[PDB]
Amino acid sequence: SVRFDSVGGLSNHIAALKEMVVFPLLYPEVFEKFKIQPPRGCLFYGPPGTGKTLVARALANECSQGDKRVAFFMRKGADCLSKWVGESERQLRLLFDQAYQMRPSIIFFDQIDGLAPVRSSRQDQIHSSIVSTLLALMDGLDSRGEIVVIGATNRLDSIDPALRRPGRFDREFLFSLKEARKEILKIHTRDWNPKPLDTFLEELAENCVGYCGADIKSICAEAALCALRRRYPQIYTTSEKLQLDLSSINISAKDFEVAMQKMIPSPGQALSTVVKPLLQNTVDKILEALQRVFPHANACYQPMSFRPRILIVGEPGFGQGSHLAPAVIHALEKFTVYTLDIPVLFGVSTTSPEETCAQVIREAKRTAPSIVYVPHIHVWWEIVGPTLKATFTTLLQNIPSFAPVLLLATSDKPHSALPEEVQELFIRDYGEIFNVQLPDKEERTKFFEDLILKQAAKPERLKNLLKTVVKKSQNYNIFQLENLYAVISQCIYRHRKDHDKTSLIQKMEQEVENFSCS
Amino acid sequence: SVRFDSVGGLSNHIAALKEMVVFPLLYPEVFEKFKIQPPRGCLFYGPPGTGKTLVARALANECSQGDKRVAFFMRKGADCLSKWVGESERQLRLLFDQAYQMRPSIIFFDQIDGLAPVRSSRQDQIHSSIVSTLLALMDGLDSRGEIVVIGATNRLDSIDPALRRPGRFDREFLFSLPDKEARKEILKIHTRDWNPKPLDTFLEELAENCVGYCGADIKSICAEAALCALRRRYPQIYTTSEKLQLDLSSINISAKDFEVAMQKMIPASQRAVTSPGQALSTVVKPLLQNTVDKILEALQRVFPHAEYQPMSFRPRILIVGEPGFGQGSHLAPAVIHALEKFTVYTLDIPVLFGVSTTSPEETCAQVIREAKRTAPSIVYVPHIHVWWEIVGPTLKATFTTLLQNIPSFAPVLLLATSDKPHSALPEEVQELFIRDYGEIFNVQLPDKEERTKFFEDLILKQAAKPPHERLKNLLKTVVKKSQNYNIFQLENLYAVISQCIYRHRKDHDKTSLIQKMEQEVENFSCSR
Ligand SMILES: Nc1ncnc2c1ncn2[C@@H]1O[C@H](COP(=O)(O)OP(=O)(O)OP(=O)(O)O)[C@@H](O)[C@H]1O
Ligand SMILES: Nc1ncnc2c1ncn2[C@@H]1O[C@H](COP(=O)(O)OP(=O)(O)OP(=O)(O)O)[C@@H](O)[C@H]1O
Repeated sequence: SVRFDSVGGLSNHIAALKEMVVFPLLYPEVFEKFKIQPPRGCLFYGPPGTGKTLVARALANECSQGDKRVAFFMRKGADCLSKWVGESERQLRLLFDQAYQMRPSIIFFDQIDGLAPVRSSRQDQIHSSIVSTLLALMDGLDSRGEIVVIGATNRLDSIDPALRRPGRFDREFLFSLKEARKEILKIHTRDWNPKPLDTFLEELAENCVGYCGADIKSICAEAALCALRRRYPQIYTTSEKLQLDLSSINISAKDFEVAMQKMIPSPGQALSTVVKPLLQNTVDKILEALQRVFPHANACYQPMSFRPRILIVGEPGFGQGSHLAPAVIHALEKFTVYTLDIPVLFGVSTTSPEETCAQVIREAKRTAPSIVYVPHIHVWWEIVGPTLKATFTTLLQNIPSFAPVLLLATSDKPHSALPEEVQELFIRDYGEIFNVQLPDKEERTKFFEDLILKQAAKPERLKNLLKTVVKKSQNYNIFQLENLYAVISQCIYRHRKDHDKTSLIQKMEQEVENFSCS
Repeated sequence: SVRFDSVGGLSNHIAALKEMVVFPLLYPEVFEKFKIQPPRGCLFYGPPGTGKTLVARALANECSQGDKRVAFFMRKGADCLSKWVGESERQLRLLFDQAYQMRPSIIFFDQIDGLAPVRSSRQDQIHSSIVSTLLALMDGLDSRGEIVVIGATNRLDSIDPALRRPGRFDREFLFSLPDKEARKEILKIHTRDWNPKPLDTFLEELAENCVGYCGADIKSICAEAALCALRRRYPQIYTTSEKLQLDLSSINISAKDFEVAMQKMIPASQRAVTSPGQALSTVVKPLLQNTVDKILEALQRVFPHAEYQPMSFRPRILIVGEPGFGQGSHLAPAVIHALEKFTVYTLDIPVLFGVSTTSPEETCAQVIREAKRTAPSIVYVPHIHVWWEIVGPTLKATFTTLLQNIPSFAPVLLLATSDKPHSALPEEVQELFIRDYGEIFNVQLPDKEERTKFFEDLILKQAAKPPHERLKNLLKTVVKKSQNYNIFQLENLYAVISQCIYRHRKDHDKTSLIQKMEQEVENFSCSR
């Protein structure tokens, strides 16, 4: 039922899997020209929840539909278990021949852990002969095509070590657990009478942090199930269905949100729904400046730079590391990010801090371009020992000059107050230091539109009130603004069940005048 | 016998279970359009003695004598094992087929771990064969409709994960320890058929005390008290070989019997651990209940999540009082105990250093991650004036940087107490607590009425029982002369007066010790 249309996000995995597995089986005479000798053993491995067997079934559909030029047999290495001496043994030679009498073919082996476990002194002589003669079945009945052994498992070490030898089972395909999620939401709701809004589904996928595929459909089914709970609360404690129209179970804005809150669900995090219209301008500005310094976000017509470096400096309480920098990291996605802070350096024992400080830089060198994050450099410099500072400096210096790896750091004290070793590390004469500024008047004006007023009247003079709140908030930092918002929004809850107005507005207007934060 | 009546306190897993057993048999239409396909395997788990077998017995009786007809089939741990090589796996299939031929039926398995262990290569192969042949015919349950198999176990871990899969066992029910309202129902249930029915106010007065008990513990004390009353009424029976004569009507159960019965018993869950929470003793309650109330209402004002959705923003608070004001030894345990149902993780010197082989930063890491996992949660840090001047700078930096990562609106409270005032407190800590948040409380000395009530029980009520105005004068002068004392000194004076009262237990006339009482009352001197 799936022909590469119920798969979301896997734009690059498909190209690799088809080119090195199916195409050599789809076009075997081509590789006779150069003698590539493609491997005869392939695997699907990764964390659970990646949907490994469905890909094999899709390959079966692709190969079977047509002229039957390449085939596929579906097999499981966990239901192929026979409690007899050698009866499950014939399954592979017949299968490696049944798929060979009608070759080419791809044979899937789900959970080979049971059919071919680790033969040992505790395992049955049955399974001992099974595994021995079984590896004899595969390494002997291969090496000329056109059978490519594809298997799946949850753990890589759950395989008999004699299987993974030269000239035997070799290849491994990494399946991992957000760009896939838009495609997933598009696909899995292909036939829905209450078709949700595209922004509705995008918010759904945004709020489904940590889910991998199956639970993505599970939440949708659960949302429908609780929709018929909420629209029809009388389903409990009622007689047989007498009059129920099964069309008012339509999913609206609040249905999935009440559905999401009924189960438990990196230094990059976008702003909240309340914070976005306050710092979005500054995030865009810093992104633009970074574009200017860092062009990656002999021969010409190729981007090049000289040691990408940048420092965020702002007065404490300006949210330069509390809200800005993780947001910038989130905005500059599709690049590897690697932090270096105290709980990641001292948070693991059985290792010297020097032992991990080299691994991050080495592996970020491997995957250039990469991002290294060092928050609160003004305090991180005074916690490490004398050797760590020197090791950090030498590791940073050993980078190539034209390597497009960016150093991102944030600070609280002004640049002129830092230790001198930091000072002769940034080039303020260049574009390497960015300043954070207080929000302007429009942002503060638009920060209070929702509560004043789009929900208070939900079942004048307050406008003067409104401007007074702004008339005092010219020079308050982010934390004071947000705490003020929370304290005002509390009173709105305080009189939910008071239809009579002019008494709640009195208490709001007297609390705002009473709010002293000098 | 029992029909869903004696089972009280849950009231929620019964509704979802008749929907499993009865509703599909009566309403085969709601499951038609939506393709509901209700699940067929339930997995009872939880700490022992909280149910999960009483429910099975109630269900068995309900289906035996409810809507005819449903059959009950049950095993005891591991009975499929036989001596021969073929009957070990054949009896299972035989009884399973016998159950299928008797549709409809219900299958009950208890002690799953005794028949379905965790498969591995470090154990015998016969168990591997039996678990495989068990999960074989279980997977083919869709074809053999109207067959439901349920399981009762105690250890979640000791089950092979291969069975805990959609297709075999996709549903689990957790049976945890009961709460106050549920305990009241349990006490009402187990004393139901008592001829002098006790009054309800006594029942929840008692149920306030029971904090760690379960079903079995609650049941047992109702027999312990009866035997204690039996002993109290007729203490001539034990040292006797021959039978005697009893009237059977002089026996009556009083509150003292319950008190002494609870004295010797120990809660089942606390036979290997002591929780970091205590409630005020009876002698102290009329001296700090008001302040516990005021702290509770203030924290409710700042942290309203304990009253569509209340909003909170990094709730914090710090109780500050003089050294002798009992802020770290009485008030904080009271606050932690009055806010039940909240998982609280503590953090003090016997926690960071009280454990070996683990550097303090590691322990802080597990603590903070597990406090974020189950929110709302409480972090306990007592004596912050001392916890801070002993730890290394690295630990301070880790502690400060690891709580800045929290979601702003999460209902996570920081709880701490101090002995020095806020101003003298280290400045680099004072940024965590800001006055406009209302995070600062000052414990004050109790007023005149509180002392008057505190000493009112000793005099003049205890000094009146055989084995008046002068006592009023003595109370007056004592209440006057203790107007500048802290909690420790007050309870010390209480103790010395009580001891002097004890020392004249056998004096048959008063007025011989009133002069004593007054004389050591003057002999008291503390001066802080
Ligand atoms: N990434 C995914 N995309 C789509 N469907 C998925 C995904 N992951 C899981 N599913 C669905 O949930 C089911 C559970 O996956 P599956 O059991 O095959 O994975 P697993 O956790 O490795 O378990 P096991 O190997 O024991 O079967 C799949 O059969 C499929 O229906
Ligand atoms: N909610 C309850 N109401 C009344 N009695 C209860 C309750 N929970 C437990 N009990 C008492 O506990 C007794 C036995 O408990 P039960 O066998 O149900 O526990 P279990 O956790 O399944 O046992 P175990 O783990 O030891 O196998 C019951 O006979 C009953 O007296």
